[PDB]
This record gives sequence, C-alpha cells and structure tokens, in this order.
Amino acid sequence: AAPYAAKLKQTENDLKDIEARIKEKAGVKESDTGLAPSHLWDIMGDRQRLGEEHPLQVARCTKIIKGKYVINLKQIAKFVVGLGERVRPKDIEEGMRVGVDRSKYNIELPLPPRIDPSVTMMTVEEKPDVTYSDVGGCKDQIEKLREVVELPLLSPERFATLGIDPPKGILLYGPPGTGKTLCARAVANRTDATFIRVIGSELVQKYVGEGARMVRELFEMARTKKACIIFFDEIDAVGGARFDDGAGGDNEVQRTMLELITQLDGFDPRGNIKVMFATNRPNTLDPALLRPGRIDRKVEFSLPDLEGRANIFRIHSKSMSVERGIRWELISRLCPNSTGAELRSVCTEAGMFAIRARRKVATEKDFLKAVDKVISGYKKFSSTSRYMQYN
Amino acid sequence: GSRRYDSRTTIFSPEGRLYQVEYALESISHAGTAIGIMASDGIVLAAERKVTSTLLEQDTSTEKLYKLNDKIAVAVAGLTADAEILINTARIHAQNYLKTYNEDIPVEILVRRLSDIKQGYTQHGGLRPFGVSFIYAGYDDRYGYQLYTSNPSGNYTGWKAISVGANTSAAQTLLQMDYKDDMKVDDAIELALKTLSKTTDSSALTYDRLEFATIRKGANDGEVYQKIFKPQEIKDILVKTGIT
Amino acid sequence: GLLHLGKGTMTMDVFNDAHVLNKVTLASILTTAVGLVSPSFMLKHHQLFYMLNAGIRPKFILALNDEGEPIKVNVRVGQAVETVGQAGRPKKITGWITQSTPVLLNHGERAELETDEY
Amino acid sequence: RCKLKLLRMERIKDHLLLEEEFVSNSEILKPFEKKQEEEKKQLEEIRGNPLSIGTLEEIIDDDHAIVTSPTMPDYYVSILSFVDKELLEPGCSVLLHHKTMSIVGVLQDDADPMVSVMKMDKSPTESYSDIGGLESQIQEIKESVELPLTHPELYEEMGIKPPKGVILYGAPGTGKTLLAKAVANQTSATFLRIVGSELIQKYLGDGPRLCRQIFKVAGENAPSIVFIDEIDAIGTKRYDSNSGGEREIQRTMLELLNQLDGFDDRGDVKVIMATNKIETLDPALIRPGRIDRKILFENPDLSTKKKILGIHTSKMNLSEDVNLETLVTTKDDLSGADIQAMCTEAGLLALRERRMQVTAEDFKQAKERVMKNKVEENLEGLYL
Amino acid sequence: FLTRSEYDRGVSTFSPEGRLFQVEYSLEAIKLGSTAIGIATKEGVVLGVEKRATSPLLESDSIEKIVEIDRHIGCAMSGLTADARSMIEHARTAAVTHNLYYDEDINVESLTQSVCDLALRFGEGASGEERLMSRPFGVALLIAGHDADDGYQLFHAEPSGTFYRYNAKAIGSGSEGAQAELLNEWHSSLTLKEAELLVLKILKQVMEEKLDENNAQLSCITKQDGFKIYDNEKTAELIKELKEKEAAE
Amino acid sequence: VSDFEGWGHEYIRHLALEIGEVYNDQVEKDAEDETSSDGSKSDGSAATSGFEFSKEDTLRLCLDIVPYFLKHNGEEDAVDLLLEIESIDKLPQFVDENTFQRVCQYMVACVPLLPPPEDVAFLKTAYSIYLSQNELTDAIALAVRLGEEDMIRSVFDATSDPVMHKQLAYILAAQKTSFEYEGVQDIIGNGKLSEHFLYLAKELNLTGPKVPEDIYKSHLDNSKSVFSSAGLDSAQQNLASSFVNGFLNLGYCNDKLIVDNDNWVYKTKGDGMTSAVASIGSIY
Amino acid sequence: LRPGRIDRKIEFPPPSVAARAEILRIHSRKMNLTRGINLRKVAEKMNGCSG
Amino acid sequence: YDRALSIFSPDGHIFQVEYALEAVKRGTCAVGVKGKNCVVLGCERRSTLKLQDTRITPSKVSKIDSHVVLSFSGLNADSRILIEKARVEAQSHRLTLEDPVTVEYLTRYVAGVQQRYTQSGGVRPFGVSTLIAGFDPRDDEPKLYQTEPSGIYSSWSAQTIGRNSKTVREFLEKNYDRKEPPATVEECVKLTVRSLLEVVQTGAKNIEITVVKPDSDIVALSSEEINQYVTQIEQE
Ligand SMILES: Nc1ncnc2c1ncn2[C@@H]1O[C@H](COP(=O)(O)OP(=O)(O)OP(=O)(O)O)[C@@H](O)[C@H]1O
Ligand SMILES: Nc1ncnc2c1ncn2[C@@H]1O[C@H](COP(=O)(O)OP(=O)(O)OP(=O)(O)O)[C@@H](O)[C@H]1O
Ligand SMILES: [Mg+2]
Ligand SMILES: [Mg+2]
Repeated sequence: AAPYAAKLKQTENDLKDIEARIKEKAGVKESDTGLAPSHLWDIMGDRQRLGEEHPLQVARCTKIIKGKYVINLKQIAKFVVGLGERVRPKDIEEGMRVGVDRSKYNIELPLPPRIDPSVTMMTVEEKPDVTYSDVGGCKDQIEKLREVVELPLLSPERFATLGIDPPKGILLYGPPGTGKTLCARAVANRTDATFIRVIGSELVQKYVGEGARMVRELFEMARTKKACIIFFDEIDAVGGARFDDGAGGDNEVQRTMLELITQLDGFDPRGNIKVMFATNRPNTLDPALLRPGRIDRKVEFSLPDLEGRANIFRIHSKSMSVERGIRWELISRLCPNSTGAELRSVCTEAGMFAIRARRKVATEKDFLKAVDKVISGYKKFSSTSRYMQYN
Repeated sequence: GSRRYDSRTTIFSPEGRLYQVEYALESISHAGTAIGIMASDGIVLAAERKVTSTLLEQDTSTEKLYKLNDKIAVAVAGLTADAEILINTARIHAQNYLKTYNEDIPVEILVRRLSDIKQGYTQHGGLRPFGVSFIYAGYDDRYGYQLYTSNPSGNYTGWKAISVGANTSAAQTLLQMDYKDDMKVDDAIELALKTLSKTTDSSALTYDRLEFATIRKGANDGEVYQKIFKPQEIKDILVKTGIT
Repeated sequence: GLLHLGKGTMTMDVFNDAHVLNKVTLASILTTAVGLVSPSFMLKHHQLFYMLNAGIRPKFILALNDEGEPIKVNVRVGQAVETVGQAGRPKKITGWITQSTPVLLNHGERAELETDEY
Repeated sequence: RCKLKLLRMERIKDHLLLEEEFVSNSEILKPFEKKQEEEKKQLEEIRGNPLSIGTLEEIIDDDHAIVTSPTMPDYYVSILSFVDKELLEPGCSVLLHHKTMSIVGVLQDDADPMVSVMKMDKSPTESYSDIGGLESQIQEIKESVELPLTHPELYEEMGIKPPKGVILYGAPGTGKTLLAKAVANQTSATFLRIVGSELIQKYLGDGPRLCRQIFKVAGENAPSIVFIDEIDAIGTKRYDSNSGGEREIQRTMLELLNQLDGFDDRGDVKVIMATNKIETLDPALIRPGRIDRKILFENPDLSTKKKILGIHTSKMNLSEDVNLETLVTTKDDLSGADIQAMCTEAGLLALRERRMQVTAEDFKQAKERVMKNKVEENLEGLYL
Repeated sequence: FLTRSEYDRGVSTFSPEGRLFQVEYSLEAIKLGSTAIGIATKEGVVLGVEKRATSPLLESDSIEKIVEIDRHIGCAMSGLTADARSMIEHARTAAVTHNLYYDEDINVESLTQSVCDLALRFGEGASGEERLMSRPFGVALLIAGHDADDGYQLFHAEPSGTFYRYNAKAIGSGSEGAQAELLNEWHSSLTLKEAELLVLKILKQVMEEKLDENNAQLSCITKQDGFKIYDNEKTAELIKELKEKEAAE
Repeated sequence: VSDFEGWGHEYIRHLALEIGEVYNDQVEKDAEDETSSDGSKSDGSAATSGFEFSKEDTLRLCLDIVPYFLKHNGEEDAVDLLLEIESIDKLPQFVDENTFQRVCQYMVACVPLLPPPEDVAFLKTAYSIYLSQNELTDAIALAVRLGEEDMIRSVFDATSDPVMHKQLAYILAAQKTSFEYEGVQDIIGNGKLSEHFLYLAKELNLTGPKVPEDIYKSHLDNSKSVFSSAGLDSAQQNLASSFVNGFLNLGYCNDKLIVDNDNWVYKTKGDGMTSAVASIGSIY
Repeated sequence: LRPGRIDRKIEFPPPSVAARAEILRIHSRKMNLTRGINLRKVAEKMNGCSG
Repeated sequence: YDRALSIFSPDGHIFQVEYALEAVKRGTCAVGVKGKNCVVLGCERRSTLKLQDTRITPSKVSKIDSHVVLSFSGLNADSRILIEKARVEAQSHRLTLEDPVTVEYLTRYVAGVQQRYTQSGGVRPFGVSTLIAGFDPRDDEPKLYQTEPSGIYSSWSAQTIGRNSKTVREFLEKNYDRKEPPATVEECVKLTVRSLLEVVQTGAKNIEITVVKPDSDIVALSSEEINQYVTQIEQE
C-alpha cells in the first residue's frame, strides 16, 4: 500500500483514545440549584429546619363524627384526630386532604382535596397569541360562536334581560384544513377564560376504569374553577357511538365514553363551563353527546367561498412581501373549492420559488407554479372526495 | 346466499395478475421432470415418474406419455386428472381437422387450440385453471420436427431444448452446456438420460422409473416411426450410456 | 479570505480591545468595524454588478486535504449573495453551463468573479 | 492517504488540551478563595446527609409542596427557598432533608430508558454525496429541512412562516433511509429516530403516551429533527387482535395529529417520514402545511445509475479491466440498493477467493446473483 | 380511498341513506370528465367540448366528443367514454326505429328518456326484464336537439336514469366554475353568435391548457340546417374575435 | 500483478528503509553509513539514483514516498528535484488539477513541521510550480502568502508583457491585485499600468478599492436601510443613544437626514462628542 | 429480504448418511458399547429427516 | 355464473381496469411511428432466453388483414382471443358489405370488444393494449391507432406502449416531428430502431421490425437487416 498506512492505523487510534481521556479527566458537573440573589438563608432557615414547626403526614377524611374525625393516612393506617387551633371546624369536608402531626396525629392545616390528579395540571394551558383577528374571513360562522360562548362571559346582562338560559355548548365540525382549531386559538385570545385542552386518545390507559378516574376528576376541578372553558379536542376515539360486541375490547373503551355523558348533564348543571367538542367526523358520534340540549347550537364550519379564499389569501399575502399590482382574486379562481391551509402553503412554496430565483420579493410567476404544485398532489391523495357521506 | 361465498378467482391482483395461474405453476414444480430435446433426426421425450414402488406396476403405465395422434405425442407434467380431459379433447380436435380436410394436422394448430381451451378457464366462468404443462413432440412437412411447450395460462413457445416440472432452471443450464445444433437421436438419448440423472430426487435413475419415447426418422421417405419404448429397452439403453 | 489561513490587518482593531478595562475612550475605537468581505459578482468588460449563480457545499468528505475541495454536487443558488461564512464556506463556481468559463476561481475566497463568454 | 501530518496536528491539539486541563484541575484549582469556600459553607449546613429522593406531585404558592415519596408516605414539605421559588414543576426529583423534610434542592434532569430508544449518541461516518445521485429531488429536503435552520434570514425577506415537514415516498431501496441520516450530519441538531414498529405495541393506553412523548421531548430541546422511519408499518404490523387491532392503530394516529401540529405549540420539530403506504394515512396527516413540499422518488434512469455506481466502486480496489458502463446496460430502472448490493457482493466474491483484487468479472458475476433475486420469486419466465 | 361504506357487496342494496350507493358513485365520475359546456337559446343549441390533448404526439383533430345521433339531434358525452360508446349506438338505433315506424322525427325528450331506460338495467337478475349490465354507467350526456313541437331543447341525461331539461348546463371537472357563471350571464334574449362566444368564454376559464382550435371544438344544432360540426378554421376565427372583444375592456 | 494481502504490508517495508535513513541523518551525529540502524547511505550515486528512480515510478500512478523525501531532507533543493519531474507530468501523465492538489497538500500538511525559516523556503518552490503551470490564478495566491513584492509583480507581468493590447489579460491582472483589501497589491500594480500605457481611467480604479465601492451600492439597494435607534437626552444614556445610530449603520448605508440634525451631536459632551462624530463616519 | 439488507443466506439440508453416522459417533463416547458394532450400519438403518 | 367480476368503485373507477392497466405496463414495449407513405411497428422480443425456437413461434405483430396489422402489450395468453375475433370480423365485412375493412372500423370493433368484457357480468376485462396500424383500401394515408383495455380508442401521430414507454415517448417528442415524418421508409425505420435502443439494449437480436406499405404489402425484416441498420445508427 502507501508508506503511511502502517502508521495511519496507530495515529488514528490515538485520536480516539485522547478524546475519551480529555473528557474523563476534565470531569462533568450536574447542577444542584441555588440562586445568586441569595447568600444568607439560615438566620431563620433553621427555624424551618432542625427545630421543627413542622412537616406533616398528609391524610384524608373518611368520616365526620358530629359533636372528632376519622382519617386514613396515605401510609395506609387509620387514626382518630381532632381540631388544633389553626383549624376551623366549618372547614372540614369529606374527602378533603389534611395535614396531621408526624408524631401525635392532630390536624394543623387542611389542604386542597384530591392528590390523585397530577396529569391534568399539564393540560391546563396558557392562551397562545394566535390573535383573534388571525382567523380567516369576516364570515358569519365565527359570529355564531361569539353569541354562544364569548358574549355571556362578557355580558350575561343581555341574557338576563332576555331571561333565556344562555347556550353553553357548541360543536366544531367540518373538513380539516379549514382551521378547525385555528379559530379556537383565536377565541382563546379574546375571551381570556381558562382553557383546558383534552386529547381523546390521551384518555385511554392500560387498565380499565383508570380513565374513569381521570375524566370525572377533571370535570370537578373545572367546577371549582370559575370562568373556564373545556376544549374537547379530537375525541373521535373516546366519544364515539355506543354499540355491543359481545367479545370485544371496545367495551373497556366505551366505559370512559360513558363517563363523558354522566358529567355533562350531571345531577348539577355546569356553572359557567363553556364546552366545545371538536370532531373531524359527525359520521360516528354518540347520540347523547350529540343530543341538542348539551351541545346547544352546532356550527358547521365550511370550505371558503370564491370570496372567502380571496379574504384568507389576503391575510396571508399581506403578511408576505409581494410586489404590488397583483390579484388575490385571480389565485382563488385558479384553485378549485379548497382549503385555506392550502392558501397558507401557496405563499410558502411560492416563497421557496422566490428564493430559488433569489428575489427579495414574490411575483405572479412563482404563484402560478405553486398553484399547480399543490393541486397535483391533492389528486395523488385522499380527501378530494372524502366526506364519508352525510350532510 | 351465493354472492356471499363467491371467492372471485378470475379477478386481477393489484399486480394486474392471476394468483391461480401462479399457484398452478407452483404445483407443477411438485410434479415430475419432463424433458424434450430436439435432434436434427428426431425428438426425444424423456419423463421421470413421480411414484415408484416395488409393488407398483410400471408395465401398463403410460401416465406421462400419451399419443395425441400418430404423428404427435406429448409429455405431461402436473395434475393428471385435469390432463386426461384435455388429452381426449385434443384427440377429438385432431380427428376433426382430419375429418374436414382429410390431411394430418400441423403441430401449430393443435398446440394453439389447447392453449385457447386453457385460456377460457382463466378468462371467465369463475373456474380454476387446468394445472398441466405439455411438451409436444411432432412432425409435419411444413416446418419438419417441432417442439413446443405450453403452460396453464394458455401460452405456447417453441424451443430447441426444454425442461418442465421439477428443477426447470437446473436442467435448462445443463442443456445449454451440452447442446449441439445438430445431433443424432443417439446423442440426444444420451444427453436426455444424463440430464435426468443429475436432477433425479432419488440417488439412482432407473428404467422402472423412466418413461422414454421418441419419434424417429428411422422410417424413410417421409414416414416417421413413433416409439413408446418398453422398460426392457430403456434398461438396455440405460446400460449403453453407462448409468447402470 | 483569499487565504483563510491569513491573518487580518484591518480587523486587528477588533482584536485589540480585550486586555484593558472598559472606558469611554475605548468606546471611541469600536465605531470602526472594518474587516469587511466583498459580495462576489461576475464581471465583464462593461462591468456587471450582479452574480449569475453559485454552488455552495456545507460538508466536504475529503480528509486528504484539511478543508477538502467542493466536488461538483453543491446546493445551487442564484444571483445577489454575499460571501457565505462558516457552515457554507466551501463555494464552487456555477458558470460552466451558460457557455462561460470562469477566469477567477472560487473556494469561499473574498475575490470577485470574472467570466469570459465564447 | 497522505493525511498523517494533519492527524498528528489534530492529535497535537489534543495533547495540549489534555495537558493544561489536567494541571488546571490539579492543585491550582485553588479553593482557598472565599467565593468558593463560603458559598459551599452554609450550603452544606442545610443540605444533607441522606437526601431522601422524593417525587413532586404539585406545588402550592405559599412556599410549600406535597411530595409523594417512592418509599411511601406523603409529606407536606417546606422549602428553604434560596432555590428560586418558581423554578420547579410537577415531575421533578427533589431533595428532602433527613430531618424535617424541606426541599433542600432540586435535580435538574432525569431520564427514561424508553427515551433512550428515541435519543442518539451516533455521529454518522457518511455525509451527503454518499447519497450521490438523485441530486435535484434532494433540493426539496435541504431547502425545507436544512436551510431554515441555517438561514432564517432568507425567509425573513419574504417574511411569512418558514417551511414545515416532508413526506418521503417512492420505491424501497431508493435511498429514503440514508436521506434522513444525511441531513442530520449536516445540521447538527438533536436527531431523534424512531421506528414505526415500536409505535405499534401489544398493550393499549401506553401506545398514545409513547407517541405523545416524542414531540414533547423534541420541543423541549429547541431544535430537533424527528425521523419517523416507516409510517407504512402501522397497518401491516399488528400482534394479537384483542389488545392490538383497529383500536390501537386509530388512537395512535389520532395522538399524532395533535402532536405533529395540533394546539401544543411545542418547540421546533422538523419531521421526516419515510413511507410507501401513503394511502393508509389520514387526510389530516397528508394535509398540506404538515408536509409542505412532498418528495416523490422513482427508480433512477440509465444515466443516473452511472452516478450511483461510481460512488460505490470508489471504496473498492479497481483495475483497468473494470467497466462500469456495461453493468449499467443490464439493469433497467432498478433501485440503487440493488446497485449497492452488487458492489457489496462483489467483494464477497473477492472474499471467497481470498484475492484482494476486484475485477470486471467480480462485478458481472454479482450482477447475475442480483438479478436472480428479482425474477426467481417469479415463476412465469415470460409474461403470461 | 376506502371511504367508509357498509355496502359494496351488492349492486342493488341499501344504504341507511335511503338511496343507492353505486348510483351515487356514478355521479362522482362525471367530475373527472373533460368539460362540456352547452348553451341553449331559442335560436339553436351550441355544444362546446374541450377535446383534451394529453401529448403533442397525440393527434387531437381525429378525436372528438361531439357525436351525431341524427340530423336533428346531437349529443355530447362527458365522463367515462367507453360506456358512452354503447349508449350512443343504442340511441342511434332508437331514432332509426322511430323513423321506420312513423316516418317522423323523434322528440328530443323521448330519446333522452329511452337512454335513461337503458341506464337503469344494472343488476344480477331482478324485475320483469333481464339485467345485462352488472354495474351502472359512469357517463353523462348533454343531448341537444330541435323538434318542431317544442323548439330547441337541451337535456342533461344522468347515469341515474333521470333527465332534467336545462336552459344551459356544464358538466365535467370544471362544471361548478362554469355553472356559477351560467346562473349570472344567461338570459332568454341571446342570439346564436352571442351564445357561441359565451361558450368560448366559459370554456376559457375551465381551460387547463390554452384556448385554440386544436383542443377545443364547437358544434351546433339549428332547425333548417340540422346538426353541423364546426370545422377547425371557423372555430379559430371565433376564438380570435373573442380576443378582439377581450382587449376592448 | 493481482492485488492481494501480502504486498499490501510488505511493500511499505521496502520504502521505509530509505525513509528512516534520511530522517536519521538530522537527528544523529553519526549520519548515514555510520548510523547502524540501516547501514545504508543517503548520498552517493548508488542510493541517490535509487531515490530519484523510485520517485518517477511512485509519481505516475500514486503518491507514496514523493512528498516524504522532500521534508526529511529539510531543503528546498529536494522540492526542486520534484519540480522538474512534475512539470513535465503536469498535463500528459496526469491532469493539471491533480497536480495542483499535490502542491498545496505539501505546504498545508507540513506546517507544524515547518518553523518559519523552513516554511517560507518551501513556499517559494510551490510558487514556481504554479508559475510553470497554466494557472496564473494559483500563482498570485501563493505569492501573497510569501508576501514578497517581487512575486506579486511577476504574476502581474506574466499577463501584461506578452500582449501588446488590453486583452482579458489586463482585466485579469487588475482583479488579481484587487483581491487584497490590505491593498499592498493595489499600490504596486498602479504604476506598472502607467509604465505599460493603456487606458488609465478603468484600469487603475479596478486595481484599487474604488470599484469595490461601486458594488457595495448595488448590494445596498437590494438590502435597504433600517433605523431603530433610541434617544433620550442628558446622561450616559444620551451618549449611548447617539453612538447607537451609527452602530446600526455600519458599512455604507443611507442615513443622510439623521446626520444633518447637528443637535444631538452637540448635546453629547466632552469625549462623547468625539465618539459621536466618529459613529457618523461609519454610515458612509 | 430487500436489496442489500441480506447478503448471505445459509440453507441447511437434512443429514446425509455419512453425516448422520458422525453425530452417532459423538454420542457413543458418552456410552459404553460393545466392540464390533458399526455406526455406519446404524446410520443406514436410520434415514432420519433432522439432526 | 352471472355474478359480477366487476365492482364499481367509489373512486370514480373500476378497480379491475386499473389493475388491467398495470398488467399492460408490465408487458413488452411496442413503438408505432407512421411516415408519409408507410407504417413502422417496432417491438421488443425477449430472446434473452437461449435455445428458443424463433422460426416456428409467431412474432408479436400479427397480420389481421392483408393491410391491417396489430401489435400488443400485456397478457400474451389473452391477446390471441382478440386476434381471432378480429380476423373473423374482417371477413364478415367483405361478406355483407364488400370491400376489405378500413382501419377505423376495425379499430372501433376492437374497442367494443375489450369494452364488452368490462361491462358484462361473469367476465373480467382484458389486460391488453393494442397498436392497430395500416392503410385504407383505395387510399394511401397511413392510419395509426391505439386501443387500450379501457375500451377507449385513439388516433395518434406516433405512440408507444408497454414497459418504460415514458422514456421512449419523451424521446419521440424530441426526435419525431408532428409536422414532418421522415419521408424515406429507411429513415423512418432507423428512427424507430434508434428509439428502441433506449430501453431494449443488449445487442441487436431483441429488436423486431415490421414495415407495411400500402397496396397490401406487409413485410417483416429479419435479424440480418436489423443488424445492418443498427450498426449504422451505432457508428453515427
Ligand atoms: N381560517 C383560517 N385563516 C387563516 N389561517 C388558517 C385558517 N384555517 C387554517 N389556517 C392555517 O393552517 C394552519 C393549520 O390548520 P389547523 O391545524 O388549525 O387545522 P385543524 O382545523 O385543527 O385540522 P385537524 O384538527 O383535523 O388536523 C394554521 O396554523 C393556520 O396557519
Ligand atoms: N441515489 C443514490 N445515490 C447514492 N447512493 C445510493 C442511492 N440509492 C441508494 N444508495 C445506496 O444504497 C443504500 C441502501 O440504501 P438504504 O438501505 O438507505 O435504502 P432504502 O431506499 O432506504 O431501503 P428501503 O426501501 O428498505 O427503505 C444506501 O445506504 C446508499 O449508500
Ligand atoms: Mg384540531
Ligand atoms: Mg429504510
């Protein structure tokens, strides 16, 4: 071979060895958090320490006895407790968690109920500023929503002047790519109510009856919350129709399907819980989660018109740098009846053709290519006729 | 009802294709090796029986070789039961042609007619195909000696040397290596026996497991002598070639 | 640029100011920002103020040379691009196909381009 | 060859780094400075001896929390609170005090063996143009995967949102697999790779939690590219039918819609999907704006194979005998994995010899073995 | 693909809709058809079709979708043309039969209705008459004609077995973009040439290639000249005179 | 003959005997046949002719001992022995490009093996090999590396002297010197042109950094201008703000009007004024 | 079995009669036989279909 | 049996026609180009297999009348049925209407033939596509038609079907001219040979050419002839 290979073999293995050695000798570090705006904490940190004032065994009430209480600890171990002098008796309720002394069990500080939910604190969501003007068109279907959901939060006066019961529920349905969830992110901007977002496939667990716990508790936590909205997303699985199999495994799923019914109507009403169901499909749903008194007005969300595509595309191309004198009308005509999510992608693929020609701008030429590009792939793909019949 | 249970076996696959044909071809590679080698002086058809027992009678057995007419014989490989029907249909067609023209059928016509019959079963009716492959040895004056193979699809191809049944590919390579453009019937016999000796599933190749027939221009001035040999003549030519 | 191996001359005022405690006086120095790289554009006898096309390659495969050299594959781009820095430094010439021959090669150099048309 | 000097030069930079590093640690890391001594002192004075790993269920905004320990008993713990009141969140591992349990501190990070499958230590020894050939349908995967990470500046001139997503589809062996692994060497951002046969499980309920996870990790590190190899595997692979079946497959797809785009607003997860069963996917999956430019791959043409075959035989020994052009003649619109299996099997002929020369004979012979594969699961011979 | 359907095992089976599924499918195969536009006035009926080239090697002046039934009835097919091949033969036969029996011109409606009787024969063997089809036809016709008793008529014949008399109708892929315009632009004061240029107008907008006489074809039915297919030269003249009035806006 | 394992290890040993020897001649004080680790001499007409003969053979198809001989001597003489052989081989025995890669691979690779006095002496020969070859584009780059004024003029002369007209040659010369934004080349080439005497107006500018002003304007027009500066009166916060406007207008930008308001210039004080006018300069 | 994923494929046949004697011989070292027993005789009494 | 082998698809199709088209894509490739006074059908034959008798085996171009040729791609077995029906119709025309067929009428007949096994019950379509070419009698216009298993018929200036027809079609856009055919027969032949060598490759023994000239002259050129033509193309 070549007269270096005999020693390239060794020189190269030396590279591999020394990288391991540098890393090993240098050592690593793993933070154990502190704070630079703190350098003294133990002047009365030791009062929280070392001289107990005290951390507490958490328990749960199982029996109020009228004039002591029975708690069963989390260490499963049952004890009889009473009232200290930071407790109020009016403030003990069934199933509430309490703190008791780690030595001689006595209630010191009651505590919020129910430690079993901990994965519903990650479905509580801050409102993304997708803005309320972000939604396409000035069409009227979103104005129906502003009558059911938004306005009674702002003004229950006019509904008190009417005296009607204000409608609470509404169905969001229609084709995808219409921005089903995109108008609900807008409405999350405006109303500034709590949004609690659910995934239907997130409601299915390994063992059955485990998701029954989930749904029930999620609802009651929302009852305590005031001025809240629960956004049922993608509940095509759990949420579907009820039927029998006689040997299925669908039964175990249908349990949590039922759990959704029994909380909506309840034996108590929804106290300012506005409810959205977002379904891709009306083709299969429950007839008691689609009964008209608990989903009150249901709004079909449609495909943009020949005007509606011009409005959406103007929101999109006003956001893009194009060189003036163009038609947003023309591009809508060229398209068949279609989604705006395509219109969101006519701009961006026309922009990849804009960078290809190395324009800072976008012109008519590159728009034409883009319109062809998407249509041709649509034909190559499902849902150019799929609606799964019904209206 | 009945549409319920209908299997639809004559439809295409996503391939554009017919599973039943493929499956028939698969089942014929479970059946015996049949070989046709064309010499310039005749044709050798050599077939290896599938069954062999020291209690089997192999002396009235012509399970693989059949005369369609006294110029055209076949080697049969596949389902025997289906093949029998086609054999008698073939003879009937031969006699029909002889009937209306008073002159012996060319090999062309017969091979094609049978191919059409097979084609009908795959084309329509919901029926399964006839799972047979034929090697036709024939003599006609127009093209002389003719060797043909046809398959359950209803397609035919002429060949200079061909093998069907078990180990098609192996015997084909062998024949490539050992073929001459012109040969004798003796040279052809030798090559045939040898090829079956290297492809036989039992360690030894024996006369009692060989069916062996020729059509020879020994007979002169435009006569051909068919011969379906006796196993005792097969024995002797098996010792000639030195296998036994 | 011509040599990436070369050390600068105008960029040394950027290099200069780290050994000294900060003052308003040093703040005066920093308004200078020279060290600049030209945007390469193809040239002619009448002076063309734009480029035509270029190839750029992020990852070479050659270790028989420290940087390798861009092979004839690169990502193609159009006119009007400043010299691309690290993560884009190997730059190949795209002018061959228009019946033009580069006179001034490119690797990622600062150098301007010039071409000859048949 | 002739790279010995540069490897010695790299090695030499390594010697100098190992040296100065080592001595710096050793004895002149001087902890005789008070901003080291005094900070650790009174940090250890509240910090344990046993540090009692706990699991934080939730926090209360009165400088307290409820922990549940894996040993058992819960506790209503205090917090020393030099640790930044609001820096700890459900799912944390917290250090409790061996006396009265107070949150001494907080561990920053912890991991699963199920995300070990997801994450990677690798650094491919192939970089692009070992995908040499098919070099214009690869501008659709380095102008919407590579480039907006490299330059957002270009997409700022035009403004509006930058690209998102690709689906790769075409024949098997046409490079789909290596395309994904080749952009990941260039970009040097967190490359997750997950097989679709692990997204299909024989247990339900944990299916969705796996799929939900991938993108939550992926958004958590600010740049990531998630390779889902084989999303064609979700309708053809299935175990039992009483914990697999329609149901399992439907849920996981549903989960992926929320994750892929949905309402999460998670971090950057550029997605790459390989598939050749694209019609077993939803219309809300192959919906635009999750696929922006979709790439079609078909078999190369005759002159494209010349590009492919020259890449593969550069690694091999050559002679003047070898002729690449006539190997191309024989093949007719076949995959580049077929070409790649001829060159691999050509050295298997050289291995068989124990002769280290590769010759035109070795390439032609393995050509016949490669064509033996194509037409001998066929039994027609000529098209019936 | 594989749109959810409970019934595709029968060809005459219900359907919690209450209607046949196969018929429904048939009407979704007219949306791939090449656009045929037809304007009916009280002065004649104009049938325009896009001949649809697919290659410049394809000779497109030897293919056409204008098909003569008889001197006083013309017909345009859109959808699946292999099915129309059979139907148009049947219709020609019917017309000749009427003239044999009665020495008289057949009503445009009676003819349309006969072919609708033809369309509904799919089945495995049911009602009093034998089913000689097994799957419904996927092709729709625009039957134009003139009879001396109701004047000019334009009928849309469906693969359903239903027929609607239109005053103008477009079918094919671009049928909706055309029909929106029909609703607005049509009236009963048109003249023959005005309707002719109107056809070329709406054919422009559903044009996926470019308008010229090599992928576009006109034909008329007029009372005293019968059914006449416009040759390509004449068509070219009209296209250019459209371009004159298009640059006058 | 037919590649196999054996010679892939044995043949390296043949070459290594000569290799080791030449290296050992610098380290030792015994030196070639008095060093007994090889017992062979590197001088004579017995082994020195073996090195040269080997070099021709290993050059033709490969590159093995060829780079390696040069540096072990430590002399630029060695590199010049190879110059002769290669410059014949530049076109016919293998392409120009392959040759260019050979030359630069020698210099870039051996840098940590070439202290300053050795390193420059090696780059001279490299310059000569290019000058022999067609690419005068390669010559200029390497001559700047050396830094010798003589060689800058030599590549400039190579295009200039042959032609009695402006041909591509003079445009190309002006470009080659233009590249250095140091401008040591620029001054040198401007005065060769006056001597040669063709058009002055285009050529001297093009050698100089004048034309580079022109193209910056073409690029600026595409880029645009942005102003986003703060401004508040009276303190270090005012001093900061007025500096910031130029810090956003680095390179040639258009901000004529902002400069024209001399108010804020005066509202900085002391040294602040100095740095305020200084940031105005960076706008242009 | 797609291209380049599998590159060596090893078929195993049922045993020969020489190979079947060779397995028998290994087993006889565990046992205590009598002299004069041929294991090529035993391998011919067998025909096997597997090891 | 009267049960359907044709089920309507909600896609706007029938699955079996799609599957048929695929079947026709797997078939050997045929090219058709008409000159000004000739027609040329070139066809690939797989003679890669050895010890094949080719004398007695019919070429993949079948004469259906004394002036009308048919070439095919797709299922070889199936095609023979179409071929018999067509020869029969050819004689019928002379019998009842007198004067050999015209290319168009015969094309129309074949179109109806393949169509019928779609629309009927108890039958599946043919996966076969034909190139029908020839002359009308008393005429000298070459007429080249293509029928496809959809039961749809077409006229073409030039056309190609079979395996990898797209490559050759692109070639034909660029080497055949809608305005001008190559006027000499030989040049036409060589244009089609040059076309065939795109995909067919691997020597000049797999190429077959039939040339038809009006006045009922159908002749097929043997391998020797082709060898000469090919080598000329090769040298140039
Ligand atoms: N009406 C609209 N106006 C403007 N933009 C829209 C609209 N609808 C959709 N979009 C754009 O398309 C993107 C994606 O659509 P989105 O994900 O909201 O679909 P979806 O309706 O939730 O469908 P699915 O839930 O079935 O997948 C949005 O982020 C937005 O950019
Ligand atoms: N167009 C090409 N250019 C360069 N190399 C190629 C090309 N196509 C294939 N190869 C080589 O063939 C290889 C085998 O490819 P790989 O296993 O990545 O193929 P694949 O298409 O991903 O296979 P599968 O169809 O099984 O998904 C690659 O690793 C690659 O080096
Ligand atoms: Mg949604
Ligand atoms: Mg793969």
